[PDB]
Parts: sequence; C-alpha cells; structure tokens
Amino acid sequence: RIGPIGLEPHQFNVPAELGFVEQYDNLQYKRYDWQGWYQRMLDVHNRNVSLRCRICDLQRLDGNGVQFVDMQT
Amino acid sequence: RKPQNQWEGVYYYSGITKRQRHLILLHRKREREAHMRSFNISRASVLQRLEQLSGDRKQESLPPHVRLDLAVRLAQHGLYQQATPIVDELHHQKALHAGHYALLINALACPRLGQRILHCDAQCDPALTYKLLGDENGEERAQEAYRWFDLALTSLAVDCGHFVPYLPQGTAAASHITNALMRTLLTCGYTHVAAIPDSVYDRMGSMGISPTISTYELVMLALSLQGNMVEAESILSFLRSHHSEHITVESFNALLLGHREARQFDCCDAIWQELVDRRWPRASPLTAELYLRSIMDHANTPTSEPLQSFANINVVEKKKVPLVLAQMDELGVPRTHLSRVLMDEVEDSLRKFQTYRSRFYEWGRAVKQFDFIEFRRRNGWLYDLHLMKGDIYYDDTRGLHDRSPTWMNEVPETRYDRLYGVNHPDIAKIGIRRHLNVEYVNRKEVVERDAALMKKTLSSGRRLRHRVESSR
Amino acid sequence: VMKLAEDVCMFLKDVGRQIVEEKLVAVRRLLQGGAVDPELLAAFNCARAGP
Amino acid sequence: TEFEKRMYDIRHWLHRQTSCEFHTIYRRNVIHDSAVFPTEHDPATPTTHEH
Amino acid sequence: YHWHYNLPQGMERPHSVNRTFAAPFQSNHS
Amino acid sequence: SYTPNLTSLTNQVNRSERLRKWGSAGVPPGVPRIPRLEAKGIAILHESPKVILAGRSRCNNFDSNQYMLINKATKRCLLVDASDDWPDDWAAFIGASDLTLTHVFLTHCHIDNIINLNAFLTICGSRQKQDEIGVMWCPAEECWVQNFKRSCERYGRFEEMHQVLPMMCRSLYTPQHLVDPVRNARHLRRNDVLLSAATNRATSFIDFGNGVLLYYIFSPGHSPGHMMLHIPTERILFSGDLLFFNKVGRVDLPWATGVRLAESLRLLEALPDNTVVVPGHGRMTTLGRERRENKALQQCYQRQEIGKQEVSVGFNEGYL
RNA sequence: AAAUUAUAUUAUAUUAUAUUUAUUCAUAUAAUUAAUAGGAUAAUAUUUGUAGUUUUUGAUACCAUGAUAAGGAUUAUAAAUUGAAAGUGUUAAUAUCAUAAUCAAAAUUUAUUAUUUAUAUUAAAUAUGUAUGUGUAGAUAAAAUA
Ligand SMILES: [Zn+2]
Ligand SMILES: [Zn+2]
Repeated sequence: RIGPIGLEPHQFNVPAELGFVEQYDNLQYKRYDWQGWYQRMLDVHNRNVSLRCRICDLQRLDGNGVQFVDMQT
Repeated sequence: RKPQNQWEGVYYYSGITKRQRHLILLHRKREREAHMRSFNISRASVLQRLEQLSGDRKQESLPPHVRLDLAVRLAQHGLYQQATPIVDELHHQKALHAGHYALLINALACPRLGQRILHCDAQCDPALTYKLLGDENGEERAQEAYRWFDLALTSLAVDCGHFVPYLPQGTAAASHITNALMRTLLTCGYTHVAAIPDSVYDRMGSMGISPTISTYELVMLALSLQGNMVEAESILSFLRSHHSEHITVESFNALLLGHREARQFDCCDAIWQELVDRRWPRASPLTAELYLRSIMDHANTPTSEPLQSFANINVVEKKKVPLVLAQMDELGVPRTHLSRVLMDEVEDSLRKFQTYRSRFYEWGRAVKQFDFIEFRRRNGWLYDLHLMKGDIYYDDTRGLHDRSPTWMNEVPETRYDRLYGVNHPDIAKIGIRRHLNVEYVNRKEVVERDAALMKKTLSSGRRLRHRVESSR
Repeated sequence: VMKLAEDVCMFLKDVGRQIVEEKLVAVRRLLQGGAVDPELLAAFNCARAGP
Repeated sequence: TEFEKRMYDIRHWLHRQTSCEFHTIYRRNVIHDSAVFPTEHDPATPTTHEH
Repeated sequence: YHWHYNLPQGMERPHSVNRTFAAPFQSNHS
Repeated sequence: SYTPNLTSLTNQVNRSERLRKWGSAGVPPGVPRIPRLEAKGIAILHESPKVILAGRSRCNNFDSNQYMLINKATKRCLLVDASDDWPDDWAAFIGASDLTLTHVFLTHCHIDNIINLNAFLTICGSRQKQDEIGVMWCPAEECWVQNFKRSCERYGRFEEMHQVLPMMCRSLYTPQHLVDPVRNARHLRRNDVLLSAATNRATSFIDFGNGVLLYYIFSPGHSPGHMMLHIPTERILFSGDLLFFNKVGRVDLPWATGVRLAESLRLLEALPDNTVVVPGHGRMTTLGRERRENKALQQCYQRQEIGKQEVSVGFNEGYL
C-alpha cells in the first residue's frame, strides 16, 4: 500500500481508496497529428479522482491516546 | 478509406548512434585503464615498502605489528609468497594471536586484486570475480590458507592452556578463523569452492565448532557458485526455521547469484519480490546488481520454441526494469551505486521501455513517424536485425423450456429480409446475387430493389414468351 | 465484445495465477520465519499514550 | 505493478475496431497533519454571510 | 476488401518494427 | 499497368506521375462492380417479325452495353459482348422467355467485354442443367486474352483474376488431352468457333435460323481482331468499339493502330444510311448521322482527299 | 336489390373591413485565394517570415430509368395455445437530358416609401328581403335506398 506514514503524534494514518480512470486509444487516435489533443481530451475528461474513506476507519486512537473520531466528531 | 493498422506500434526512437556506442566503449576502456593503473601503483608501493623493510632492516629486528601489517598488505595485493615467511617468523616467535590469524587468512583472499578483477577483468560481474580470482594461484593460496588454519588452531590450543576437553573448539576464535578459511577458500578454484560445503563443513562439524551466520552464508555462496540450488534453499529454510533474527542480506545475495548462475530467473524474481515484501534485511546495491544482471541475462537469452520466427521474445523482460528501479526508490537503494556496464544496460532498457506524459502527448505526430520511415529508408543497413544477415456442477439433466414468458418483455422488431425467388424454377441457385446475402447496413432497401428488379425481368421474360409463342 | 471478454479473461487468469503464486511463495517464506524490521517496531512505539 | 503493467498492454493486441478503458480502485494511506491543519477554537469575531 | 463482423476478430499477425529497427533520437530542434 | 522492373522503381518521374494522377494515394482506384442499387432492368430495344433485340445500357462502370438477339422461330438467343455486372437478370430473362442460349459473340477481348464471361457461361449452363454455350471470337484477341489477368490487376477486378477463360480451354481446333485411362466439363469444348479475318459478303455469316444471317466484319484499329455484326435484313450494325455516337474508338492502348482504324472506317461506306449502328458503349445512332455529323470520319476523308497515304485517325480519350 | 366494401371522430377557413408582424419579394452589398516545420526528465546541429510562383476552385447533357391502376390461386375438419395466420403469378396509360469544355439561384450573408399569404388586432347594424366550399389538420376504439 503506497502513501506516506506519519509517526508523530500529530499525524494520523487514514487508509483510503482512490479511484481513477485510465484511457488510451488504439483504433484511430493511436497515432497521427491529432493524437496529442485527443489524448489530452481523454485525460482531462478522466480528471476525476474519487477519494473514499470509511468513518469506521477514522474511529481509531490518535498519537495522544484520545480517539480520532468520536460520536460527536 | 484504407484502414490503418491497430496492431502496429507507434514509431518511436529507442536506440543510440554508432558514435555514442563508440564513445561509451572508449570511456569504459579509459575507466578500465585507470583502475589497472591504480592497482599497479598500489602494488608497486607495497613492494617498495617490502624492499625497504628487507634491505635497510637487515639485522635490526622489527616490532611484530609492523611485520603483521606488512604481511597483511602483501597478501591483500595478491602477493602471498612474499608474506608467508613473515607469517612463519611471526608464528615461530609466538607473536600472533586469535584475531591476527583470522586477519591474515582474510587478507589471503586478496581484496585488492579482487577490485581490479572486478573493474577490469570480470566487467563488474560479481560472480565472475569469484570465477576469475581462482586463476591467480587458487590451489597455492588454498594450501596456504589450510596451513595458516592449522597454525591458528595450534596457537589457539596454546592460548587456551573449565571446559578443558572442549577448547579451543568451543570458543569464538575457532569459529572466526573457520569463517576466514571459508571466505578465503571461496576465492580459490572450483575444487575448493566445492570442498567448502563438502570437506570444510564436515571438518568443522567433526571438530565441534559452533558456526555463525557468516558460516552458513559462505556455504550458501559456495553452493551458489556450484549451481546446487536445492541445498542452498534448504540452508535458508533451516535458518528461517530456527535462527531467523540473525539472517542478513548476504544469504539473499547468495541465492540471487546462484539462481542467476543456474539460469532459473523466475526464482530470482521470487527472491527479489520477497526481499521487497519483507524490507528487512536492507537491500544493498549488490542486490540490485545481481537482480538487474539476472534480468539482462534472461532478456538476452535466445529461445528455440518459436525458432525466432518473428523477433526475439525475451526482450519484453527488459520492461520489468522501469518497475524494479522504482522499487529501489522505495527501498532507499541509490541507483547511482550501480556499475557502469549495468548502468549502460539499464539505460538501454529504459530508453527502449519508458516514456513520460509530456513525450506521450507528442510522440505520435506524423512528422516523427515519417522521419522514422525516412531514416529506415535512408540508413537501415546500419540498424536492422535482418539487414546484417443452472449450475453446471449440479445440472445433469438440464431442464428445457421452463415456461419463462418471452411475451412479457418486448422484442417485437425481429424482421428479416430474404432474397427473392428461393424456390423459383426460373431463378438460378448459383449467382452473383449470393453476394447480396452478406450486407447489413442497407439490407432492407437492397432486398426490395433486388426483388423489384427480379419481378420486372421475370414479368418481361414471360411477356416476351407469350408474344413470341403467340406471334408464330 | 463477448469473444474479446473470453480472450482477455483467459489471459488474465493464467497471468494472475502466476503472479499470485509468486506472492504465495513469498508469504509462506515470511510465515516460516523472519526478522522484525526496526522501522516497523518503531512505528508501533510512536504514540505517546496507548490504549 | 507487474500485473498493472500486464493489464495496460492488453490495448496492443485487442480485436478489430474494439477499444478499452481501465479503472483502478486502490488503497492509499492519507496523513491528516494536525499541525498543518490544526483543530482550534472559533474566532472572537465570527464570519458572516457577507464573507 | 473488409472483415466481416461474424468472423472472429483476432489479430492477424504481430508487428515487431521498433525492435527490428532501433532508431536513435533525432529532432530538428537543438 | 506494367511490370515494375528496376528502371521503373528507380525513376522519380514515375512517382511524380503517380502523385499527379491520384493525389496522395498514389494507387489508382479500380473499376468496381455495379451494386444491386442504381441498376436498371433489361429493355427490349427492337421487335421484328424475324428477331428481337433486347439490351441493357451502362451495365458496367466501363459504361458498356449488353445486347441479346432472339430468333422468334427457333427460340435461340445470342449474347454479343458479354459483360454485365449482374448476369442474373439475363438468365432469369432467358428462363422466363423459354429461350436457349447457344452462342456468345465477342467483338474483341478487352476487359470491358469479357469481364463477366465465366459468370455468364456458368449461370446459363446451370440454368440449362434444369449442349453448352459456345463462344465466337477472333484468334488475334488471343494476345488480349493472356493480358486479361493484368487488366484485372490494374482495374481492381480481383475476384475475376484467378479464372481460366473459356477461350483458352481446348476446342476442336486444338490438340486433345491424353488423360490417364482410369471429365469433359472443362477438358474439351466442342461448341467453339474461331472467326477468320477474311470476311466477305458471301460466306462470312452465322446461320441464326429462319433465314436470318449475321455477317461478321473484320475491322481492326481498336483491337488486332475486331468483329462487327451486320444484319442487312434488319438494318442493324453491332459495331462494338469501332464507331460510337459522335466519336470513334481509342488507339492509345496496346495493339491499336490508327491507320487500321482508318481502314476500318473506310470499309463501312457501302451500307445504307438507315442502318442503325449499335455501339458497345453509349447511345445508338445511324450510319448516315455518323457520315454527316462525326468529326473523326470528316478528318479521315479529308486527309484521304488532300493526299495522305497513311491516314491515321483515332481517339486518345474515350471508351476502352 | 342481398354480401357490405364504407375508415370514422370533432374543429377551422377567407377585404367584417381597416391596422402591427414570421417567411416571400424590391432596391442598396459586403466578402476573395495558395505549403510543411518535431522544444523538460533524450550523449551535445541555435533554426526556422526558410525553401512557392505564370498556384487549385472549369465539361449540366435529350440512352434503353422508374413510379400508377387493375385482375390469380393455396392453407384452416383442432376447443389446445400468450398467440389457428402466412407465403407464391399477368395487362393498359404516363415517363426516360450523365463521355460533355466554365463561372457565385435561395454559393450565399445584411438593409429600405413598397407585393403577399398568414400573425393578432378589429366594429356598427332588427324599416323591408336575404346570404352553406374545395381544402388544410391530430391521434385513430360507430356502420346496409343499391
Ligand atoms: Zn475495346
Ligand atoms: Zn468497348
């Protein structure tokens, strides 16, 4: 699992999902002088990044011993 | 329009000029001459120090540590014959102790000649250093290492004079001297490398000396250079079962070197992936050296099952190289700590299989593709490989037509258009109109037009039939 | 697309079995024995107050 | 990454007039730094709708 | 002239052009 | 076109011509088959007490025409210049007219005349299965028979390439095959006649039946062997490629001489003006209108009158 | 004089009689030409108003098309099914501009007392006598003077 890991008590580790789309053309826009702007259009149209996290994963203890997300949090 | 090929790759530049390859060869030759010059200067300095201490100090007896350092520096430079009377005099004066014997036997493995053989002779292949250091007097340095081992055991029996019948075999000094003997015998020829797990290990067991982790790592490296992988994997399985907190990276390097020598590259990939998974012991640059050299040895391997029908198959394993390098950036292994020959092969495989996002937006322009075609047309005699020349498991009696109503859902548009005159006696069965059976886009209008044309010509034919048969 | 999805699923089955077998042969070595990473041990003893 | 490399190169031997796109949902560690983003009190003069 | 849609749409023959011709990098710009 | 030897491949003028003619493609687009759309039906052109002429115009993308003579008495039909992209309307017409196809007349063996000949013979023999159809042709067109494949190369007719022409099979004029003693669909074609270049008004005819005689006339210039049909009782001259509406045939093809075309136009002056001339391409005319309003014949007779010994006339752009 | 082919449903229409508008029409107009050029993570070319000038927009004909209407025969010997419905042939009239030397109708855009059909505005009038269409339309769920 990639990502940085915080060992200080002011750094909490959140295991989260990241969803994204890869799309490359191989039929007509595989290569010619149009291929650059078509690939840029496919990339900017697929610019969405979905960052997901369960709230049950946020209900752990912090570096200071207190729970990260409690009921009122 | 004529269709373009979708299974033909985009034309991109992956290669070097003749001038760049010539300059790489020239610079590598210059580095080899520089390493040879450095070793010859150091060896001349050591021989001049020996001649100074032998000429000027003819009758003045030297202190024993100066002679010990001189014998160590003589044996490290591959000058073992100039150091053995010094060791005989130092043992006869009883000036040598437990650590000095292990220092002398470790110096007998010549780790200064090994650097020259590494950088010049072996072309930085670390297995080839063990293969080529056996040529510079393997059997004689092995006999001297055995003699110094006997001298060391006699001096250890002297220096230990309860545990009285179990000395000096139970001490740390006997295990250290045995490890030094194995490390020196690895440097020698194939006979002593094969005798390291055969004779030396059985002698160490019969003497009652408790081994250490370096003992098992040197036995694993000797079995690696022999090519016997089941015994080396058995020794690492023994170490994983019993003494697992003491395993260092040299056992992984032994298995990587051995599976590279036995040409089982899938085991090299398995060992590297395991080392990336556990992350402890830390991967040295020797790990990356051995793994990338196993990759380059597998990628340059020709195959014989397709018999080279289209191209070389194993070159796609060089596509593993931009992955593993990124793993090195996660492992903290610096890629600048790789040898120049392996760095040349790694940059070769990187310019063959790596691109960035900014180049990927411009690499398919027609200017570059047509420049590729023009460069293949003009000078392709310089760069071409050919121009050189229900559930089925519980189904047994399948239930058919189970009253599933296809009239609740809507599939009404199932119209089909058949050609006119299938059973007509005047219309022939064989004809070019059979080509009308394979046409999908304009099917309805083509079938109606063909039916109208056939009806018109049959009506005109029967009309002419009636007119001619009634006119006579 | 149905005939392609039979061509790719058979491809990713033989490739994916080879890769998971390469990971399973490493996991069964990690379960036989290994040394604890000191950076991994330092990650557990990082918080001030525990539970 | 050996499987992601092998999955991306399916695009080079696909069928006629048949393309593909890829989706990837992977787990990634996210650090919430309590010093860059601190948990503080509300200010004395609060914000309004005019901000 | 074309390929029919009820035919199996397999790849006819692979093309190894970048591994037969290794081209050095040459741009018009310095 | 022609065979790509070493000199044609190292020529830059060849690539310049292939860029000028066809643009960035460089390859000529062929002459394709007419589809089942935009195809017309068979028309009955002429009805007479003796014969019936039934034809179809623009049956190829060469813009050729397909004609059939029907004997009203004997119920025998005769195709001339058998080149139709759809010889399924003709077989259905013959079967619904209760006719028998016995011969196919060929003026000359260019690709605009013999492209669908095996299709004609195969489909009409298959309908006759529920005596085979003969071929009438001139042996000089042998030199144009052997280049039927090459002409199928350049005009994109790939499905008609690998087809043995029925004029190449063993007729009664040829030696016979010595087959092993332990078949005759292709080994021998007894119904085949070879026309002679010595054509006269006495005996150079085909007995079509009911006293109808079809005089074949040897008239080169567009081909080494080019045979017109002349029916004097019906005033009908199937000219083929010799004479069209306001134009004549090409000479800029191989084995085509302009002075042979001029002699072929000069051997046509003894027919009456009310003879309807029926060309292989385009619209039909009369011989009197071609004597009055055709500039090629005017140039031919003007060069003959001013004293040219070798009068050479002919088109360079027109119908093949 | 039978069998029913029959669709049938409901609404509208005009210079009452004059006015504004969507399109149409009049008369004023703007717009014009041609050709390529690769730049971060690449073992070294500094480079791009440079190689183009007399550049391409130029053959609407008298071919034998095709639409219209009309008449024919075959199958129901079952009460089951959600569902007893589908294929195959002949005559009249009408009609036929593609192998050739060009060019901007409505290629085509914009505006003015002015030409329409529609757009909504739009009213008096019991002294007498008085004012009937063809069509245009939407989805389609009654039937016997020949
Ligand atoms: Zn011809
Ligand atoms: Zn012709």
